[PDB]
Amino acid sequence: PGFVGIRFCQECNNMLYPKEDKENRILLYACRNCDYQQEADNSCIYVNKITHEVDELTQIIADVSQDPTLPRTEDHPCQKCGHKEAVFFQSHSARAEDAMRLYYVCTAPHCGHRWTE
Amino acid sequence: PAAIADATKIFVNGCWVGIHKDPEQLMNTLRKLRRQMDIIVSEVSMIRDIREREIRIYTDAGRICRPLLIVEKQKLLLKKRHIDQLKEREYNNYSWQDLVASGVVEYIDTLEEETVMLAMTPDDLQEKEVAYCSTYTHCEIHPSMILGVCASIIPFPDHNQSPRNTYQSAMGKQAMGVYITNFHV
Amino acid sequence: KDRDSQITAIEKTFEDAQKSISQHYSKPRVTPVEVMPVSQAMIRGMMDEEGNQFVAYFLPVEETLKKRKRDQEEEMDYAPDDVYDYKIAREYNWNVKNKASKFFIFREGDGVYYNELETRVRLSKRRA
Amino acid sequence: GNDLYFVKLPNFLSVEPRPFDPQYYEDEFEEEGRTRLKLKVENNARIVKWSDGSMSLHLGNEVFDVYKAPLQGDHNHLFIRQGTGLQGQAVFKTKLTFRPHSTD
Amino acid sequence: LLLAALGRRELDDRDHYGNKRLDLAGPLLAFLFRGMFKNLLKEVRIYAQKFIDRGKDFNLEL
Amino acid sequence: AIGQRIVATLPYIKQEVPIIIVFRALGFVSDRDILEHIIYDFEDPEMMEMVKPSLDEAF
Amino acid sequence: MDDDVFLRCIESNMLTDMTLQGIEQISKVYMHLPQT
Amino acid sequence: MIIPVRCFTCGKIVGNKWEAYLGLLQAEYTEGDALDALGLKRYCCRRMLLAHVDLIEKLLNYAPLEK
Amino acid sequence: AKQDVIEVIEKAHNNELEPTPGNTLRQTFENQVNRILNDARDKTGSSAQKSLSEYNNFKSMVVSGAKGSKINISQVIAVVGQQNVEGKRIPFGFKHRTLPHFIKDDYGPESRGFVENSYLAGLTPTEFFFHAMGGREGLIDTAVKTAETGY
Ligand SMILES: [Zn+2]
Ligand SMILES: [Zn+2]
Ligand SMILES: [Zn+2]
Repeated sequence: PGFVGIRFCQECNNMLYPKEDKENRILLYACRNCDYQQEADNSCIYVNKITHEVDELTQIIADVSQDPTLPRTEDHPCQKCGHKEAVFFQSHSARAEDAMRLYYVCTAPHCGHRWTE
Repeated sequence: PAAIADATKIFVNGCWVGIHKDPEQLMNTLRKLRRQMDIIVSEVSMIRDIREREIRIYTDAGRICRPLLIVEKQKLLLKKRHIDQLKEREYNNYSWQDLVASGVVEYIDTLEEETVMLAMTPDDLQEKEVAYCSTYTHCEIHPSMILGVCASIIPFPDHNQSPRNTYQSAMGKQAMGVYITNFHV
Repeated sequence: KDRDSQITAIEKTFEDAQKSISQHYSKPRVTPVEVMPVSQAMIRGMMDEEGNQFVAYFLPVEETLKKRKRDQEEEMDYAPDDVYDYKIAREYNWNVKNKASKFFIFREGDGVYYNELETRVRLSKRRA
Repeated sequence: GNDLYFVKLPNFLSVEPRPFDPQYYEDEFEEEGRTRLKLKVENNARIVKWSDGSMSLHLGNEVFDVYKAPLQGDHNHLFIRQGTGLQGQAVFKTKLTFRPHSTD
Repeated sequence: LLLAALGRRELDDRDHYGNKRLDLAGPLLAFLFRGMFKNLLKEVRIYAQKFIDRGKDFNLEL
Repeated sequence: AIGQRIVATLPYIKQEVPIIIVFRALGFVSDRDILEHIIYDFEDPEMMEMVKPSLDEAF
Repeated sequence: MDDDVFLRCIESNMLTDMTLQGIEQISKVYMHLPQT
Repeated sequence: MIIPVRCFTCGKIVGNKWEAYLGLLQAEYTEGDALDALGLKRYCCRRMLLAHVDLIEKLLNYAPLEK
Repeated sequence: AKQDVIEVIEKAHNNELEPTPGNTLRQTFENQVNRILNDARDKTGSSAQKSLSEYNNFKSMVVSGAKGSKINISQVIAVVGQQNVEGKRIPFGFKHRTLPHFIKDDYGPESRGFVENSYLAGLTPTEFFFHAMGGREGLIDTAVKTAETGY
């Protein structure tokens, strides 16, 4: 499914709101400030992930490998670069109950690969 | 604004003043500057939050901080020559400020302690059968300095129940003695 | 104030530094051992790159690629900003172009004589 | 002969880069004026080596104990650049590194 | 605020001393001095106004 | 009403004020400009949908 | 109101007030054997 | 402020030992050997000499009330 | 006990730990760790208690009921044990740390406030601070309950 992003008008740079064209029976995205209209390409207007199945690997950034206060391990080598050392840490993010899961990051500079066991 | 995504914000005394592209070597430069008593004075706090890309610098008053021994790769910067010059403190006028100016000691505030990895003693910097950290950045001068004036009079306070140490810290203040030398006047 | 006192006071140090010394200033308990009597242009070096302007840093007695550091100018608009390099030949060696990095005073044991040769302008070079 | 004789004196102790000669000296300077004349009268030098290892400055009746700090941040190649050869005939003496800080 | 509401940042701790400041003798006396100097300048304004309204000079010392 | 609205309790004002109103009062009228100032990563729809109620409340 | 807004509103309502099973005001229930 | 006359515990005279104790200490005695030289064998009298703080020497840094 | 807690930590880190009914995974991990450490404290206290002679004066005062308890003997001889703030282990007052001396995300016993020393052995600096935190909790309780109870 995936989320749906906001899209803005091409004239007033205000957000385009959803609207339906009965004549063609087709979804349109129209600005309620100017008189711009656009043919939608997703057909989906709203998405709620109640389960919150978020891949926290996307929230991690490689720069965290520079943190002296994070633990490092030599037991989980990097699959992308083969570096031995890697920092690991827990989710520590709200809305995540099973947050004892460990996320690893490669400490090699300019690799910054992140993964999970 | 499109640049702010990957860039690191820089706050100075709470004001977002700009952004930067390599926060790591910026922090290295600023720490070198503060340890050399260059434009950055010793009491300036410089916190790099890494997960959120802020770098917060503080120069304002009221920030409680404490001195700590900086740590190299896994070694103290306080070599034996500093202790030697400190032993003859009364002849060669080698003082605490020379220790701070040498880049051997650093004042760390409460907010910069969050980004610091402390060694309780230099024994923690020894390579162990299983290394706990191996990437320390500072060391305690002595852990007993966590106590104040009245708790620093308790002998063996780590063998008492803590309420007892609190009650003594309160009762050292009602103890009789000589409150001041010039009490006759 | 006056010059007839300045002439004698400036000569006074030139004379007193040559007397007998046997005592400290704060606690006269330390005995002296020896004495070290006293334009210029110093090329600074970056500690990471580690620059070898001389053969000392290269751990060499003399130049294995030269015999005279003919410090010549980089151009006409750069007298203090010359180009110091240890190359007696027109060879493409390490071209260390000493940029203008504009007290750091220098002296030497000039046969136990009274002089000075303070530096003019701290230049620093890189690998060009 | 070739030993490091580098010293870094502060502003109120700036000694003359040339020997004191009566044809190069003149009267121009005068609590306010007391620190002013001391720039060109007390500021030739004899760096005494003691037995404890430390040095001291001797430019008259007052002694300034100095400390030969050895710095690995300014490793500049100090050299007598006299205008004679091509462009400042730098003579190879001693690389400046250790800076001695004089003070009252 | 959105990072906190999305769970991407932790709520800030009121008790963290990194979030606190110790108002010492200097900054406290400065608060007093600002208030008191403002009151003094006010009193000077009234005193000088009641004189220049008469179209004549006044002594700031008084 | 529908979603979570962001407000701003400014000083010397005894009523909550939508953040979008404050941004427009500072000279940023286009919604794109306001979210450029608020959301720095446009690849993140979560932030976007959570700010959307405030825009919908100030049109 | 338009249809899509009405769907969003009833979505936000159904997800909160639509009682599929159980008794209102009872958040959680734990079943156990009392040892005492 | 001044060396007590007697030991609080036994009542041995320690008042005449403070000056001798200091003279022994500047003679490069250890505090224990100094206390042994003065004949303080019970740890109460050793407590008296070893824990004494001569504050009177600091009170004599102030000029008296009358000249 | 510390190896047992390390094993539970390793299980949780590898997602080899499943929650028990009525608790979240964090709470189940905390329950397991606290059970291990309470078992350690009780076993060590029993060891100290059995070591006592009939001439021991702590045992004399505890036996007569005049003063003290077996837990006091255990804390003086064996181990002081877990320090709790608001009924939980020492909180992460720093960012994912209890003190700057620990690594981030360290749920081990010493990191979170288990005093593995006795009062005769003496507490380490971190044990000293955590014990001061736990004792501050008791002082606050004693000083705050009085007004409500008197009312
Ligand atoms: Zn539009
Ligand atoms: Zn990698
Ligand atoms: Zn006695």
